[PDB]
Amino acid sequence: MKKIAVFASGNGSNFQVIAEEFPVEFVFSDHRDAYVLERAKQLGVLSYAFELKEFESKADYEAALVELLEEHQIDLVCLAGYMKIVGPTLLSAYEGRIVNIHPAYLPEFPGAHGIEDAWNAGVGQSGVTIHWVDSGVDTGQVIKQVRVPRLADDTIDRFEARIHEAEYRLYPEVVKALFT
Ligand SMILES: [Cl-]
Ligand SMILES: [Cl-]
Ligand SMILES: [Cl-]
Repeated sequence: MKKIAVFASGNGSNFQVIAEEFPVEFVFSDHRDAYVLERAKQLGVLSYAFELKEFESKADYEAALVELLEEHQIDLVCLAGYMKIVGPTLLSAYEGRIVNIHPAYLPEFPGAHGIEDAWNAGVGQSGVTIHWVDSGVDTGQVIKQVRVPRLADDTIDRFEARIHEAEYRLYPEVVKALFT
């Protein structure tokens, strides 16, 4: 059985869902004040945290990540709200072992704010994409994709909530197939 690690930069809502249905070795955050650390404390999940400011370069930053992953014998790294590009240091160690979820029907609206990009565009449907991570930005092999509709009386809050709910149901399903 694979040992799973989770990277979350913010609220860590996806981490909450994963940790409830899958045993998580530990969860990392690039923000020492992220709320995902609070959830880990409540779920009894090990949690590490260090910022980019504490390193000379991004290479040294990702070097600490690799050492941390290798120490816990991590077999799969789930990016659940990790708002940072995966550099070559981390890719060289965990190529084809890193999955990521994206609040957009790739390759439509890639980036950090795929929700706002799709909402400002006026497209009738967005989606949720779970894929592998390579050198490119959101250009990995797609594992699972679903469409998320846009309503008439939809605010940016109502629309964002529909995407996140789609993420909470899709992520455990995809991991369930990859976990074993
Ligand atoms: Cl999240
Ligand atoms: Cl997200
Ligand atoms: Cl993303």
